[PDB]
Amino acid sequence: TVEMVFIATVTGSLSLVTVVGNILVMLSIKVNRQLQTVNNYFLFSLACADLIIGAFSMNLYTVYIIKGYWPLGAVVCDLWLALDYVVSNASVMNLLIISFDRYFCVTKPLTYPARRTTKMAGLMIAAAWVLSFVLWAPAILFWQFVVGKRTVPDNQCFIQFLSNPAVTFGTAIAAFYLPVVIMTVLYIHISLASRSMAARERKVTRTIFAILLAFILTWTPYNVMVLVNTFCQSCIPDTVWSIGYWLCYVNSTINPACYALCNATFKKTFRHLLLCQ
Amino acid sequence: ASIAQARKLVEQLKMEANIDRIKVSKAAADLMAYCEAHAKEDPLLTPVPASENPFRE
Amino acid sequence: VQLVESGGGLVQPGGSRKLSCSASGFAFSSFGMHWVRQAPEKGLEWVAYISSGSGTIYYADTVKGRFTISRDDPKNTLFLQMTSLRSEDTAMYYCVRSIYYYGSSPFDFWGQGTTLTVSSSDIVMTQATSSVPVTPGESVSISCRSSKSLLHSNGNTYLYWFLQRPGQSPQLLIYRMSNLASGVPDRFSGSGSGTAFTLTISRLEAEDVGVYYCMQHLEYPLTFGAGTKLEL
Amino acid sequence: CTLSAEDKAAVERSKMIDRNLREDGEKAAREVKLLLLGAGESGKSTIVKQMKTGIVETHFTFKDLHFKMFDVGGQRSERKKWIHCFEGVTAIIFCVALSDYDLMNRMHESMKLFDSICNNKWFTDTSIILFLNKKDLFEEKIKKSPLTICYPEYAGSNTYEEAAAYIQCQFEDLNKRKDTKEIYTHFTCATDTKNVQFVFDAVTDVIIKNNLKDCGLF
Amino acid sequence: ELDQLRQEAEQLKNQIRDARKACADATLSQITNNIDPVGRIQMRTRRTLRGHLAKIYAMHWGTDSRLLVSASQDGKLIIWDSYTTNKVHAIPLRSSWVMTCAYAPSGNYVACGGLDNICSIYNLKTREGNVRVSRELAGHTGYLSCCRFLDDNQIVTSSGDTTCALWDIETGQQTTTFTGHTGDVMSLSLAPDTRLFVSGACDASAKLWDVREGMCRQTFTGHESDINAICFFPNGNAFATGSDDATCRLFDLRADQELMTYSHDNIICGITSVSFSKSGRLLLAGYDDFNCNVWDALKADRAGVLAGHDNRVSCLGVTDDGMAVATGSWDSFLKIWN
Ligand SMILES: Cc1c(Cl)c(OCC(=O)N2CCN(C)CC2)nc2sc(C(=O)NC3CC3)c(N)c12
Ligand SMILES: C[N+](C)(C)CC#CCOC1=NOCC1
Repeated sequence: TVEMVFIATVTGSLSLVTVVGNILVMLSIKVNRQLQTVNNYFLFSLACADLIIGAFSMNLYTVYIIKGYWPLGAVVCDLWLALDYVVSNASVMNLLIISFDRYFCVTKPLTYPARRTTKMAGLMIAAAWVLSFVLWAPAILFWQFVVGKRTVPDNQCFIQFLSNPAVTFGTAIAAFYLPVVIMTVLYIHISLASRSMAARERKVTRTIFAILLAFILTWTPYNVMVLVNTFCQSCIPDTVWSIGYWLCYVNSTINPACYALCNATFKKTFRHLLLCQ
Repeated sequence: ASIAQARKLVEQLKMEANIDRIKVSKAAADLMAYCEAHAKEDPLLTPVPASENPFRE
Repeated sequence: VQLVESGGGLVQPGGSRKLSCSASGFAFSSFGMHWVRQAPEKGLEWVAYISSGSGTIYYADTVKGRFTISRDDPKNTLFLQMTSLRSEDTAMYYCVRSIYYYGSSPFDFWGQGTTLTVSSSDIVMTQATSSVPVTPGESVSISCRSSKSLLHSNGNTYLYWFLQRPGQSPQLLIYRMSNLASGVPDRFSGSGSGTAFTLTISRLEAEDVGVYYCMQHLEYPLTFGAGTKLEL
Repeated sequence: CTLSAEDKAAVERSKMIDRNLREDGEKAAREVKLLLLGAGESGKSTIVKQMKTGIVETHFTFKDLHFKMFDVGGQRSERKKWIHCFEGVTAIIFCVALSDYDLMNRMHESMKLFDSICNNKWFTDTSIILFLNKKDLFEEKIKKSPLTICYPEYAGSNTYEEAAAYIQCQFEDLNKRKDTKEIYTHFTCATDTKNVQFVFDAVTDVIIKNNLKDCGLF
Repeated sequence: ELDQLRQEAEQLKNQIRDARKACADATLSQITNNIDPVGRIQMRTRRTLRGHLAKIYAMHWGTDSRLLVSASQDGKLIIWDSYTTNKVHAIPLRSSWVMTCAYAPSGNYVACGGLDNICSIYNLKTREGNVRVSRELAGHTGYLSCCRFLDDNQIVTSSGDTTCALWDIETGQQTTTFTGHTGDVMSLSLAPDTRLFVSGACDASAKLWDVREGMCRQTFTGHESDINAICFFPNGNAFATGSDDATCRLFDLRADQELMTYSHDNIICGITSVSFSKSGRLLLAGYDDFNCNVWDALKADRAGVLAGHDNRVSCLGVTDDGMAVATGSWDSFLKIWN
């Protein structure tokens, strides 16, 4: 059990480093007035969502793993699953609105940044979060209530509504694959618009490929292995979905670090904070 | 033009030449003398007490 | 920097009328305007407050809710709508402009104003004497005492001294105790400590005779003292 | 609280002042500031007249874009002493008279000026929209006399296309760094109305650069 | 003609430097021996005034030790309060490229000098309250580098061309043209008695002048590059100048020679602004490197650093009463240290 608790401490250290990174990036946003631009409100919202997911997912998933089954109560477990899943959807829709921001910035830079002002960013972040909540949280909490019985087992507490994938697949596709499709489309167009010097194109295209492929590699596997189970259960054993969970959480971990490293001023402010101590 | 400019240069040069001058030791003593008299009145030199320090709160 | 008001007149009790003042020759937007009304045989009392950008609005306790005051910067006019007219409402209203910053002189210019007539928890400003007899060329001192200490933590007192002439609108005299206003001769001076305050006039000219006024600015009822006449 | 009523009115005034400052900064950031420069006896007045003391600021809007144009060439002082004040300009409109090649010589003086300006530490990332003037007169003068007089290292002949390409590449190669900035060149003459169009296009390209830098998508 | 005059000028220069060497018997370092050092001095950021949005070039405390005037890269000259960090006035000037901040001793006028060789006098306490252009002083051929105030009636202006000036406020014409210099001019700080003021050369020449007569009295040399900022000792007998050579050099007006240099091997970046403190014991000097430094005027040993900015400290000033010091750098933020 010593090796397993060591792995648990490794996961905890990952949680600590990701929450530290998020808090550092948002403190950098706060202290630096230039970083408080309208284009960074979206990044601040993403950093907050990453704090939420990293702080309230790692420890509870480890204490799920410790016994294999869920040790805590059904209501608290369902609340935790609802909160984790809603913050995940909030993060992904925030990334989508960031992609829309990028598209409008590059395609039409003459009038759009003046037209957006600052109310538009707040309206976007609030709308994204509330849309994620209304789309996903109440079905999560109320699937057991509607049927009136614990469709998932009490011991291995899980997400409830996957017991019937028919109601899950369409809305999950609308929540992820459509964001996948439109984010990839917008990034392809942002490269094509930046085509209108060649080293700049190569390196901006490399960065957009890096971000898009990180998003795909660290989000798609979970939402294809939750989709393929619409006809079988023994195909994917329980231990397999751990890698999918960790893969999504690695996506959440790498979003802020990559986004901060992609800008010089972010790491400059990080060095300033380190010097200040 | 240039000749007159250089002539006024040399006129100014003898202007700063003819001045009466004090010894550098006396000058240093006078610079220190102003410091000692106003040493207590200097707020940055010694930590001013909190109550009469108006910038702290 | 003239301030002229329009409206008012004989109104049946309980009626509604619009009281508007026109501003010209000075930057209206930065300034925070005021309304103070005077009965024909009574001293003044504060009525309403407006701020730059209309962010902050305050009223007197008696006139709360019933009145509505809103400034129109592009129109360069401040207008006050008048409701629930009573015998305590009939008066002449004074248009007051004030700017608030460090070293500012709030309440420095007062408009002529207009008269409105109808059918017929506050700190107190007290004045020891009224209609005091005085001789020209002498020194006269008038006391205005506040129930609440006006010194505050900033160390600056907040009593404003105003001078009224027969048939003339009041002007600012002491924008803060021991601080003299522009356009005012050096004869006037002020001094006081704690709550006990006084205004000292070194010499008296024939023009500078009439009712004097004192107020407070720590809090917002903006109370005035009962005026003191000066008798030759 | 423990603030006076007039102190609260003053903090309200400070908030109003901050709001006005925010509005002014928002409407000023969207404006594009183009630093105009050039060599001695350059056609700066001519290029200003084509569009639409010390500094003569120019106000004009093109395609819903208010431009700032600053004919700083009429200063007659030490550049490296106040050129730090011009950090952050969207672009540096450079002016080089082509025809003054036979005319210490004007072309090499302007080349030294360009080397300094483009390699100044304040303009590490500000793109330069280079302009070359009087193409027709330069062509006539090249047909009259060869360009080799100004350039001892010239290898081509006396033809318009090759001469223009040679001088363009010589000016472009002057940059010590070429990844952070870019040099946009337009051969312009007196009867060239498309100058405002080229300025607009170069400003669009550079502002796409700036926005992509700011967004961190890089 | 020319040869004779140049050679006699060289002979005069040799004579004056030899006579200065005759006067210099013992240096200030030897004079101030066995004296208690001030020790390490640390001053925290009491206030960070964040009104501005661009580079800050100049800043000047007031006589009341209460109000701050801060120029900026944009057309703003927002006047600050110190205790309650309000914005008393916001001045929308026209020549956005400004590098001067002059605050009248009476607190009634504030002056700014743009890069367009124009010094603009702004009224503060006026009927119909808002800042208005009092006068537009013109007549220079170069950019205004620094401006001061004798009183509400006269203003001394350093200019890019090698000439200072004592202006008239009522009539725009200047009463005395101070063209007895060479190079460029950067800094000028008046004496406490408003009688003598110096000039900040671009060729290491701190020239003391006379406001009434109209010619130099004592020419100073000693740096190998341009001198940026000058500030008088509180007595008005000496001053220390900060050049681009990363050297603070303290002069005097009764020996016309150096007293001591302030140069550290670590610092290679030059001085942008220098300003003494009360009693003149400290020597506060801004630096091109993202840091400000505290010295001692009698001993070259360095006091505590004054850092915290993200860009070079372009201006520095100490309150007249000496309570505290504010720092203004090219980051919009201005820090006041006590
Ligand atoms: C959410 C969940 C469900 Cl819904 C589940 O049951 C799946 C199932 O039987 N299907 C497929 C066949 N259909 C007829 C009905 C639905 N099995 C596991 S296992 C595990 C985990 O996370 N295991 C971890 C600890 C290693 C889950 N989150 C999970
Ligand atoms: C299930 N968990 C919250 C652990 C991670 C996940 C997921 C997928 O959820 C969504 N994808 O796109 C939109 C919502």
